[PDB]
Amino acid sequence: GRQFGHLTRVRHVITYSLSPFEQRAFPHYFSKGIPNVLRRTRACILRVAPPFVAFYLVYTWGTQEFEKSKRKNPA
Amino acid sequence: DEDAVPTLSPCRFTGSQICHREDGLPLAHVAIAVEGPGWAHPDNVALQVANAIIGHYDCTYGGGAHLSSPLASIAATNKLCQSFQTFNICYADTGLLGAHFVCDHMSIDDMM
Repeated sequence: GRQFGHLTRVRHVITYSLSPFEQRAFPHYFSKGIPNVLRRTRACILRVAPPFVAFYLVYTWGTQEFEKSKRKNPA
Repeated sequence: DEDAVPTLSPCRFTGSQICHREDGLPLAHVAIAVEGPGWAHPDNVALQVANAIIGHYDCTYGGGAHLSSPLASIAATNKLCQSFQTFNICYADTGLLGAHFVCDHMSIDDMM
């Protein structure tokens, strides 16, 4: 495996941190959260949604058509 | 005298972390602390004792394995650092109580 101290080389980077007993677990959860999920969906819809609507229409057609196919009308 | 002499405000302790990472430097310095009571407090005496028990180390210390302090002993035997020091810095109504050390990049954990 691979171990801390022996991972990679990093220079000039200050991380500031805070103790969880000093800060909120849920901070601006709906204030900031809802704006993000919208933004993330907006971000991804045109890649994710179209194949599933493509499936949707092929499912509701294939259903409609299959059972209409097991019918006659004249003769 | 008469006009706009103010007393000191009390100082909020966070407890929190600052990590400034620089692998171009050959050894790590860590300094860890909990919050002290500061100058006035009778607790300083007792803390200073407990500190004294942990003590300090330096790689130039005479005779290593046999040091009283269990930190300093293990530090010396297992070459776990180059230096440590306990401390209790006092300010009015507050202070920093802990230790600081210096070591190799693969000692920082074991020393901790």
